[PDB]
Formats: sequence, structure tokens, C-alpha cells
Amino acid sequence: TPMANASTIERKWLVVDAAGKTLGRLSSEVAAILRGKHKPTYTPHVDTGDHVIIINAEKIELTGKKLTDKIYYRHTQHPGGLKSRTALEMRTNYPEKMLELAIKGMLPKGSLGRQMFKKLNVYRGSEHPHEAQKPEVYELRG
Amino acid sequence: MKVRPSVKPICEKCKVIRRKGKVMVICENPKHKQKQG
Amino acid sequence: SRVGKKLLEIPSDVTVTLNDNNTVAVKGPKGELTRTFHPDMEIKVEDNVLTVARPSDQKEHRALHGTTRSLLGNMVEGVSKGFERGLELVGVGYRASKSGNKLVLNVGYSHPVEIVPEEGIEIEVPSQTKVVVKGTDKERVGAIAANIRAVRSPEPYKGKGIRYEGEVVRRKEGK
Amino acid sequence: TKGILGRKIGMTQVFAENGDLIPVTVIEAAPNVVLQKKTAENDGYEAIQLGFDDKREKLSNKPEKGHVAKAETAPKRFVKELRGVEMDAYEVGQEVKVEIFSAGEIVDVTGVSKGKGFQGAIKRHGQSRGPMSHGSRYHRRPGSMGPVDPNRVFKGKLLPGRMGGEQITVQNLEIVKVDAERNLLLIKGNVPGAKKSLITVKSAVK
RNA sequence: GGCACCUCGAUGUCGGCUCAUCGCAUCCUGGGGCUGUAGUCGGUCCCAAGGGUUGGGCUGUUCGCCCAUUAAAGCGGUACGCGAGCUGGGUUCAGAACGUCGUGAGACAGUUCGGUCCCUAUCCGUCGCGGGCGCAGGAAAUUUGAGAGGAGCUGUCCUUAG
RNA sequence: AUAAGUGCUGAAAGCAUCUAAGCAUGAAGCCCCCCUCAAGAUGAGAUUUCCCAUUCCGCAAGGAAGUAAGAUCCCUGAAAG
Ligand SMILES: CC[C@H]1OC(=O)[C@@H](C)C(=O)[C@H](C)[C@@H](O[C@@H]2O[C@H](C)C[C@H](N(C)C)[C@H]2O)[C@](C)(OC)C[C@@H](C)C(=O)[C@H](C)[C@H]2N(CCCCn3cnc(-c4cccnc4)c3)C(=O)O[C@]12C
Repeated sequence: TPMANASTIERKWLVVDAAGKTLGRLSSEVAAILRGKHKPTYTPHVDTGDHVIIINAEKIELTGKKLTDKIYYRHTQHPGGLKSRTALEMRTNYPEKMLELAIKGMLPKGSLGRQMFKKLNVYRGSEHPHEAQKPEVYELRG
Repeated sequence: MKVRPSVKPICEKCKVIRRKGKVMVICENPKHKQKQG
Repeated sequence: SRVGKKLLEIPSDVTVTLNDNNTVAVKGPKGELTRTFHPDMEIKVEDNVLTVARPSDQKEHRALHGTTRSLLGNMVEGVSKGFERGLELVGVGYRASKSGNKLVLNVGYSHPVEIVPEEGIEIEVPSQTKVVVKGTDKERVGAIAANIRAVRSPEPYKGKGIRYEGEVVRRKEGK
Repeated sequence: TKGILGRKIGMTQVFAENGDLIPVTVIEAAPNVVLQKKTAENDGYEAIQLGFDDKREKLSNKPEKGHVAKAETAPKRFVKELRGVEMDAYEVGQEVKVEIFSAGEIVDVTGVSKGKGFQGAIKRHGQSRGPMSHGSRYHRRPGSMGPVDPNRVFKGKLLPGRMGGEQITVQNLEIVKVDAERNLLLIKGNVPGAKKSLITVKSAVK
């Protein structure tokens, strides 16, 4: 009979600056943090995660020829309605959706996985409204 | 061009240059202009 | 048997000034040229000499060891003297002129061809046939010279259109 | 990018300095007033509101009366908005008259088209029917819903439904004549909508 | 075509009509390289699926030939797309006849004439239209646009200029 | 912004080369511009304006019961259905 903690969950606000990293190795340590996999009071069904803020999304970088070759495909529900954007077309236009799509993938699926996606808010540049909450400046492990 | 999967020099003045990932034959004679594909 | 192993000597009219990280600025009587290089190649200043050195012996270090130095040398040459490309054009009623800065080629088309050398490039038209592109960068003089040659590449039957100095234009006998 | 909004009356027929007939729409625009001059500094985009009609007191509400009586004219029936206008010239409370347009220039016209109701695939989507004879029980019908392999119908199989009532723009229409004292535009051609209906006459996106 | 894996307590089978969508191995249009490409026209090849891609004669016909256009009259997927959407000419029921086979009753990827195309949509899915609640007060209007659909074709004539 | 293609500079590889760096053109195609829908965009947004923060309970949280601006039932109808 271990602890199965529910509504005893204090949530931390973190700042992860994305100004040089690869998005696969940033978002894998971010999407694991958004569920509270680093928190020892982890129960798999009550969202023990914390809040994550990503700042300077437009400077997150890639390896190899991924800027021109990694293609974000997005079909509509209409015939002939597959749309494509490259990684640079996502990068220079809006890096926030590109980062949020990585984290939507790497967060688990279901009602609570969408609830844990609700915790994260990716921004372009260093505007970051969110001063009302003490967001600590967070460094990633690798 | 000559887009053919067996690109090779024809005369003595043909040159085999791997341009941008594709092996081409570039010559002074423009019929010997080749590229694999 | 290597470009990058030799020296490049800088007697006069060329002052090479390392100013920022890899940004080499070279000043002189014609004009000044700035070029930012890759941070692996190292460039040392002997008294009026540039010396170029590579860290290792690798596929990319040999290439940069050629190109950084060769571009430095052409910066020195274009600061000392500058560059120019000659542009012969042959035809029946085929002609060039200039209005102010703008080159007006009335060559074969039913419209005028109006070329604007925006970055500061001196185009001579010494006579109604020739067009000379003159400036400081090979990368810019040769660029706008190819821009002029792209207006009309030469036909192989009658050599028409724009044409370089000693360009051996291929001849076909269309009968 | 100049524009007004008015109301449709009908079609007339006008000779133009020659024997040439021109089909004409008459649009009656009693002069509009800038009601709210939206700016970029808070709203993120530079547009402007215009109001067109004179409601009674009884028909209008206190939020309408307040929003209008910021610039005191009368509560108005049709408020719409023009994007990207010359915002140095317009000010809040300005009678935007019909004196703007002349007979020369090109004009884009947007109006809400006539409603047709629940109609079939042939009057709505212009499809063709099957034969009325040779034994056929097929006519006036929308077609095969699709192939079998997707186990469903694709999105966009055009079917019966309500036709009409969308906002619709006819582009590059031409003005014949302006009657500023009767507050009338005369426009060459056909303009979408029923009679007594509001139609906004912009300048053309040429 | 091989094999017989699903279906014989039923998976309607050709052609056409309606409605399309998709692939590119591109028929036209767009951009090109090579030429044994002078020019106009061409041949081949490369990139490109955005749009367009005709109306008749005979035939059940797909196909094919022909007529006359076109810028072009592209090939193939979707149960050789689409019969709880339609037709039923052909196949493939019972009548009958011909040729031929069989002693015979009868048989023929031989021909010919005639022959019942059932179903009030529960769910998904489409196309439209409402009602609830949400949107941390309750309201009336004007909106930004994430996103989504549409549109995207092309001839000839004059001038440059014989 | 590109695809095919065409190039400059230009090495690796004293040269040559559209090359690894650096640069530039270039299609009815891609993204827009054009037309429509569109905040249920649960990420539910944004403006302008109206109403105001009452009455009882109960020891509180909260409940109910008049309302305000506003809307609706019902009625006259068509440009809508
Ligand atoms: C009127 C519609 C008839 O359908 C069809 O016959 C026909 C249109 C079909 O296509 C139908 C759907 C068939 O199904 C097909 O069967 C095939 C063998 C196979 C097919 N798939 C499985 C592939 C399947 O679709 C089938 C087998 O019917 C034969 C269905 C089967 C259950 C029946 O037989 C069925 C009961 C028929 N039937 C039998 C009497 C028929 C004689 N009759 C005619 N007219 C009268 C009549 C008139 C007026 C008054 N009284 C009587 C009487 C009826 O009275 O009505 C029927 C439903």
C-alpha cells in the first residue's frame, strides 16, 4: 500500500530555454517532466506533473539535413487534402507548433495525456508573460 | 543531359564529377553531358 | 603542389585588418572587402603577410584550407587592382548603351533590357559592341557579367548575343 | 482602399454617351458614419466601422445607443467594417458620403445573395440528371456516393441542402453614375442580393 | 494465367448514365537539357498531377475503325470505382428456330427472336439545419484569424514584323 | 521559397570543376495574394458599449427570488423558410 496521491499535487513552473538544443532531446526531457516522471510522488492516473515554459523556440536547432528533409505532413479529412510543411517552413514561420507537435507525440495518449499537454506553453523569443508564478530557470540533463 | 544509370566517359576529355550527390560526366562535347538517375 | 602551403605577400595598397571573430576586412584605394570565414581555419598576421593554418588533415580542412586562403588572395587582388570582365556581342542590329547607371541592352528582343548594378559596380561601355563589368569582387563582377550573358546566351549557328572575351563559342553548320 | 455600404433597390437601364445600353444596379447609401475607428495599438489590425440605416429609438438597445452615441448620430441598423482604409482621412463621426466614387473607377461589390432554401443537387450544384425515359428511374438525383474501398463517403460529396444566403463578391464592377444628392450609386452589371437588402460597395482589389 | 486462402445459412456478374476521387509510367499547357535543333515544325529526355482532357457513325460491346473538331482528345487504381443510385442491350432460367453433333431424350465460348432489376435507412459515413450547455458576472453588436473549402484551363487575331 | 536546368566564387586535387563553405537565378507546380466558411481554435480568443454588484436565510460554504440591461413565449409577416 504505497501513496496514491490525488489533489495533494503542488505544481512547479520551469523555464527551459530552447536557444541551441535539438528538439528531440529537449522535448524528451520536457515531455517526461510534464507527467511528473521526475517527481517521487508519481501516480500514473492523477497528472502529478509540473508546468513547463519553453522560451526562444525559434532558435532550436537540428542535425544533418533535417531542416529541409523532415516534412510535417498533415492530412485534412477531405480527399486530396494532405498538406506538407518542411522543418524550416515550421521553424521560420512558427516554432511553437513544431515544438508542441513533438511534445504531443512524446506525451501519452488519452484524456489525461491531453490534460498534461495543457500544462506546457511554448513561446517565440523571450517575451514570456507568466511572471506571476515564480518560474525557475531549468537546465536539461544532456 | 543524358540521364542514364550507367554514366561513364565517352571520349578522352570527359570528366566524372560527383556534383551534389549525383555522378555526372561533364565534357566539352555537350552530347557527352551525362548524369545518373 | 598545394595552394594553401605557400605564402601570400602584401607589399602595398592592401591593408588586411583582422577585426572580429573570423571577419577579415581588407582596405585600399579601390574599395574595402569584408568576408567572414569558418572558425576552424586560423589566420595569422606576419608583418605584411597572411599565413593560413588548418587544425588537422581531413576532407573538409583541406577544402577550407584552399578556399579561405584563395578568397583572401582575391580580396587582396581586388583591393589592389579590382576585376573586370569583357563582354563581346555580335549580331546584325545588336547593340548596348548606358543611361546613367542603368545598362540598356537592345540586342535581339522587341523590348529594352535594363540592368541595374545596385551594389556599386562600374559598367563600362567603351564602344557600342563591348560591355565591361568592373569592380572589386570576382564574386560580384563575374556574377553581374553572367547576368548580362544570361540576357542572351550565344546561338551556335551564328554566334549572336552576349559573349565573353575569349569564349570559344561552339559552331554548328545548320544548313 | 475606399468603400461605402448601402442598400439595394433594383436594376435600371442606362445609355452611356452613345447608344450603348448598360444594365445598372441602383444602390441607395444615405451617408455612413464612422462609428469605431479600430487601431493596431490594441486590436492588432487597422480597420474601421461604418454604420448604415436610421433605426427608431424603439428598435434599438442601450449598448447600441452607447456605442453609437460616442459619436452622436442615431442608432444604426447595419454596422459593418472595412479593412486597411486610409486612416489619416477618416475620423470618428464623419459622414462617409457617396461623393467618394466617380463614374471612372473600378469597384468590388459584396452583398448577401438571395436565399433559395432546401434544394437538390441540380439547382444547387449544377449537376446533370439521368434520362427522363428509356426505362430509367434516375433523374434529379445527386449521383453515386463514391467507391467501395474506403467503406464510407468522402467529404465533399455535393448533396441537397440550403442554397443561398452566403456573402458573395462580384469583382471589377464599373460605376455608371453617382447621384450624391439622392445618395445613389449606379453600378454596371449584376449585384448579389434581394431587394431592400444591404450591399457594401468597396473599391476593387485590382 | 498458376494456387485454392475468405465468402456457396447468396460477396449481383459486362457495357452505358450519374457522381467523382486518386496514381504518374505527362496527352495539352508551364520550365528545361541534347540534337543529324538554320527558321516554322520536330525527335528524345528531365522536372512538374495545378487545371483541362470533344461531339457523332456502326457495334450490347470495353476495345477498335471512321467522320469532324481540339491546345490536348493521356494510361491505369478505387469489388475491371459506383444496380439497398439508375438502365438491362449483352451474357447466364423456363418458349422457339437454324447450322452441326447424338439412334435418342437432348448438347454447343455457335447463331437468332422474346423474357418479373425486391427493400418505409437503425448505426457509421456524407450534405444541410436546429436545440442544449460550455467559454469564471449577465448582455447587444463588430471582429482577428489557427484551420478549412474554392478558384486555379486555354485558343485565335493584330503589333513587334514579313 | 523552390524542381529540372543555368551559373558566379571556388577548392579538395599548383589546374579544371554549379563544390565541402559561400552566394544567384529559375515553372501553369509549393506558400501567399484572390473568393467563402471559420473561437466547440475546450488553446473556447479581441474590441466597443449597456447593466450593476440587490432581497431573504443559516453559524458559514452555499441555497432561492425578485429583477437590471437584455431576451423569449404569443402575434403581423417576407427579402427568409
Ligand atoms: C417483388 C420483389 C421480389 O424480388 C424479386 O423476385 C427480384 C426483383 C429480386 O431480385 C429479388 C431481390 C431476388 O433476390 C435475388 O435472388 C438471387 C437468386 C440472388 C440475388 N443475390 C443474392 C445475388 C438476390 O438479390 C429474390 C430471389 O427474388 C426472386 C428474393 C427472394 C426472397 C424472393 O423470391 C422474393 C420473396 C421475391 N418474391 C418471390 C416471388 C417472385 C415471383 N414473383 C414475381 N412477381 C410476383 C408478383 C407480382 C405481383 C403480385 N404478386 C406477385 C411474384 C416476391 O414475391 O417479391 C420478391 C421480394
